[PDB]
Amino acid sequence: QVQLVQSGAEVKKPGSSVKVSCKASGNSFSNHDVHWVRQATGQGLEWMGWMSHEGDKTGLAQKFQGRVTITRDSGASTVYMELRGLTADDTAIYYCLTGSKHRLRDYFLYNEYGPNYEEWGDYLATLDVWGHGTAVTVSS
Amino acid sequence: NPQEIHLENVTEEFNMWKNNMVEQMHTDIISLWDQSLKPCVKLTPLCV
Ligand SMILES: *[C@@H]1O[C@H](CO)[C@@H](O[C@@H]2O[C@H](CO)[C@@H](O[C@@H]3O[C@H](CO[C@H]4O[C@H](CO[C@H]5O[C@H](CO)[C@@H](O)[C@H](O)[C@@H]5O)[C@@H](O)[C@H](O[C@H]5O[C@H](CO)[C@@H](O)[C@H](O)[C@@H]5O)[C@@H]4O)[C@@H](O)[C@H](O[C@H]4O[C@H](CO)[C@@H](O)[C@H](O)[C@@H]4O[C@H]4O[C@H](CO)[C@@H](O)[C@H](O)[C@@H]4O)[C@@H]3O)[C@H](O)[C@H]2NC(C)=O)[C@H](O)[C@H]1NC(C)=O
Ligand SMILES: *[C@@H]1O[C@H](CO)[C@@H](O[C@@H]2O[C@H](CO)[C@@H](O[C@@H]3O[C@H](CO)[C@@H](O)[C@H](O)[C@@H]3O)[C@H](O)[C@H]2NC(C)=O)[C@H](O)[C@H]1NC(C)=O
Repeated sequence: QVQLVQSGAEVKKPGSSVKVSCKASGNSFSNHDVHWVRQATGQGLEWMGWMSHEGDKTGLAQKFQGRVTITRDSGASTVYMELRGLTADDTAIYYCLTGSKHRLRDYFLYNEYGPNYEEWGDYLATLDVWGHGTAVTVSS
Repeated sequence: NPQEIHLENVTEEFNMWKNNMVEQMHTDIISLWDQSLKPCVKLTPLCV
């Protein structure tokens, strides 16, 4: 079991950004997908975003576009996320979890005289074990 | 011995820009260039 670490809970003023961090022991982020999740008590899980274990892809649930970024420490021992514009209805439990994916060629053309034309994509397979999480709330 | 002789008592017409020896050189040289070009590797992988 890889140890996971996440930033302490924080209260923030409305209309403004917050930032969080996470870590994986053994620098195992190189072998797992970075993910962020959000939840409110009495409510279902919401995916927030991810980074590939290769680190060559990132993304967000569309609700977060233009409000969220993901960065990492060199050698990927830790990861970070920044959230922007938060308001009192953004109070939620935030999570950092490791993950797995399947990478399969989605299209190809063989080339006799060159690299094959190829298209590829990622399909999430499973969530790996969850981080302890962070709580973030917003108030005056 | 690429001998030449001056001809006694002779003159002759010449026409630069009309002689086709030059034209032969134009296509002979090109053909030679291609002759050595043909047995070689294509670089079309590099259009990536
Ligand atoms: C010729 O081309 C084909 C493609 O056309 C090649 O196959 C493709 O190979 C790549 C790997 O090179 C695969 O990507 C990897 O997929 C696995 C998941 O796939 C496994 O599970 C399948 C599902 O099994 C269940 O369900 C079926 C019914 O559907 C049941 O029969 C089973 O019993 C199970 O219940 C299983 O079907 C798969 O087998 C297929 O593929 C193999 C070749 O891999 C063939 O021999 C088989 O005949 C069959 O077609 C397969 O067993 C993911 O787990 C992988 O994710 C890892 O890698 C990512 C980076 O690429 C990384 O981002 C992820 O985090 C993850 O990393 C983990 O694994 C690494 C080792 O792989 C570790 O280093 C790392 O630490 C970490 O642990 C990955 O996505 C393609 O899926 C596969 N194509 C298809 C459509 O399946 C074929 O290999 C080529 N031949 C040759 C000789 O090269
Ligand atoms: C040209 O090749 C591309 C792949 O390189 C083909 O893309 C495929 O296009 C279809 C249509 O957009 C995608 O199908 C999707 O399937 C789901 C479920 O059936 C449906 O919900 C969507 O509406 C859609 O039809 C398909 O996923 C996509 N493939 C990939 C790799 O993205 C396209 O079909 C090719 N054209 C020719 C003429 O073959």
